[PDB]
Amino acid sequence: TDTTPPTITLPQEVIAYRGEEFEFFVETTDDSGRVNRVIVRNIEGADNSTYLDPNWIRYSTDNLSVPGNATPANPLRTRVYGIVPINHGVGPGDRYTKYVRAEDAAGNITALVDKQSERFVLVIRPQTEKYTPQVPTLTYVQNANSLTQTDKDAVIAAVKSANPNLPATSTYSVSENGTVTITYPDGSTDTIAAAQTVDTDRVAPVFVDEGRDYIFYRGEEGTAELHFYDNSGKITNVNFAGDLAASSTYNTLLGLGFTFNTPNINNPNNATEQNPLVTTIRGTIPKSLPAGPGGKYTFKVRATDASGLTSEAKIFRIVFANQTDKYTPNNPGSLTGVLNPQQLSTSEKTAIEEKVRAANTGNLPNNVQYVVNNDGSVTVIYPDDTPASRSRDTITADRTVQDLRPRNS
Ligand SMILES: CC(=O)N[C@@H]1[C@@H](O[C@@H]2O[C@H](CO)[C@H](O)[C@H](O[C@]3(C(=O)O)C[C@H](O)[C@@H](NC(C)=O)[C@H]([C@H](O)[C@H](O)CO)O3)[C@H]2O)[C@@H](O)[C@@H](CO)O[C@@H]1O
Ligand SMILES: CC(=O)N[C@@H]1[C@@H](O[C@@H]2O[C@H](CO)[C@H](O)[C@H](O[C@]3(C(=O)O)C[C@H](O)[C@@H](NC(C)=O)[C@H]([C@H](O)[C@H](O)CO)O3)[C@H]2O)[C@@H](O)[C@@H](CO)O[C@@H]1O
Ligand SMILES: [Ca+2]
Ligand SMILES: [Ca+2]
Ligand SMILES: [Ca+2]
Ligand SMILES: [Ca+2]
Repeated sequence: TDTTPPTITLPQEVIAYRGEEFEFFVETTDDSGRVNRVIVRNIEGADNSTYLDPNWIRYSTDNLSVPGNATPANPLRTRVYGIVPINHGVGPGDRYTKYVRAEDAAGNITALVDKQSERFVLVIRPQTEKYTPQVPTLTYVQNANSLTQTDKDAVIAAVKSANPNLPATSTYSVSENGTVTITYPDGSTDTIAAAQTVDTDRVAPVFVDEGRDYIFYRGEEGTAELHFYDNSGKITNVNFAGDLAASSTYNTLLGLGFTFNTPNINNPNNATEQNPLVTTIRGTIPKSLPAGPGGKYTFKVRATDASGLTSEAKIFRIVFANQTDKYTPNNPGSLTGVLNPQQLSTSEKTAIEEKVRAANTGNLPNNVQYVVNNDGSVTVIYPDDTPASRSRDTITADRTVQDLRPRNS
């Protein structure tokens, strides 16, 4: 008959964190295939004892005392689980050696032998041994020895952002110099040193487009996109009117009807090199301003970061261009026969103008003017043309006129 007790397989050590749920499994088999009892108990007590302390160590075994419940293929599974109290000690003696016994249906029970038979040690550790926080992105501040509440909130946010797997019940404290204390729910802590959380902001924002000339064609609306970034990733102000000369130029452009829009100025993380802050300048230089050496506005812009560092005044320009600088007429698809190449008739001029018109729809402005000259060359006058800033193209008479005079006999 069966004289062999069941075989019990279980972890020798189970680390359980203070405050948290723990669970592990004990596996029991027997050659009979049936196990009738699995017991977790204190060493103390008579052979029949099932007294077990602490009260929060719990166990359960589904399928007890069922034929076929304890085979090698399908071992009997006993769950050992509980919640460690939040105020349990985590000292070296905060451990429990408890004994697991099993009995088959023939009554064979595993022997209970102090420090030798089947047992586990449940070891209670602080939550900080489970969690290792990651360093945040550096927060750049005006004074790393005296953080503002805004600085501290930013460090906490950057620590929480880099630590999505820490307990949600974890609290964060930032000291005057940026040292971060993370307090887990059991009162254990981690520290992130100030060197890994904050540094002094010593670099003013950068105007990426310093020195750039933005071309605006007279009489056509244009835009200029200006880009800024800071080492902190944040700009708080862009200032085109930092002194009298700058202000004058700025207000002159406003006077022409331009707009300046920097929509992300109040957003966080609005100004990195990869994703810079963008100021868009939109407007039209009217034709009443001529192009030429003086046909320009030289601006000065400054940008300030959240620590109060303001860049030097940095130059960019708007430079005016005539429309002829961006348009090139297409020649007519055929020449027009002329009886007298030195003096076209009205009908010949009309025919040329029509061919030049047809060749240029979709290319030149719809409000260009064509003047067919007496020799059949065509003056193209763009709508920004003025006496002070002529804006024109010429199509030569070899591209428009074909002499029809016969050849001698
Ligand atoms: C009460 C007594 O003297 N009993 C002895 C008995 O001693 C127990 O033997 C166990 C091993 O079989 C352990 O060595 C027990 O020590 C520990 C443990 O379980 O590891 C030490 C831990 O530090 C302690 N944990 C805490 C938080 O204090 C636990 C705990 O007090 C108990 O597990 C109760 O939950 O105990 C040791 O106490 C053994 O020596 C037998 C031999 O026959 O004689 C008496 O029964
Ligand atoms: C208008 C004025 O006299 N402002 C002076 C200021 O002198 C200005 O300083 C600017 C640099 O910050 C430019 O050098 C200004 O010159 C230009 C320019 O912007 O490039 C010359 C251009 O030809 C002119 N454009 C047109 C279409 O006439 C512009 C334009 O007049 C201005 O930008 C409008 O404000 O100006 C230069 O004039 C400087 O001298 C300060 C010192 O306190 O005093 C006034 O603000
Ligand atoms: Ca057996
Ligand atoms: Ca830790
Ligand atoms: Ca900065
Ligand atoms: Ca042209």
